[PDB]
Amino acid sequence: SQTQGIQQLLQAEKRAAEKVADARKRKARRLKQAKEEAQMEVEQYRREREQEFQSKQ
Amino acid sequence: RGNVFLRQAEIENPLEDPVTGDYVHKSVFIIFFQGDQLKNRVKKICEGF
Repeated sequence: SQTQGIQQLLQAEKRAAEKVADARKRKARRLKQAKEEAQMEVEQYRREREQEFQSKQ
Repeated sequence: RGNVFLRQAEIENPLEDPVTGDYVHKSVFIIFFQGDQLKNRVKKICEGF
């Protein structure tokens, strides 16, 4: 009964910890995504520099 | 606002009290909260009494 209530609170803290893990994973995924759009964006830029160099040459 | 589970315990065949020496049995009925403000306020009141 009392230990059961303590266990409900412990389960609550456990799902809170799971959500915290999900959130640190969200941050990891978000920085990985940001790195990836940065890579795509700068790749587009290098393509622009390259074709401009050929045109001017 | 007592809200948490009642922990009950009892000691018979006591020992004389540390600061007066009264040979008095002991019994405890606790409800202890997990908030910090309560942990300090109740600590103050309980150590006071």
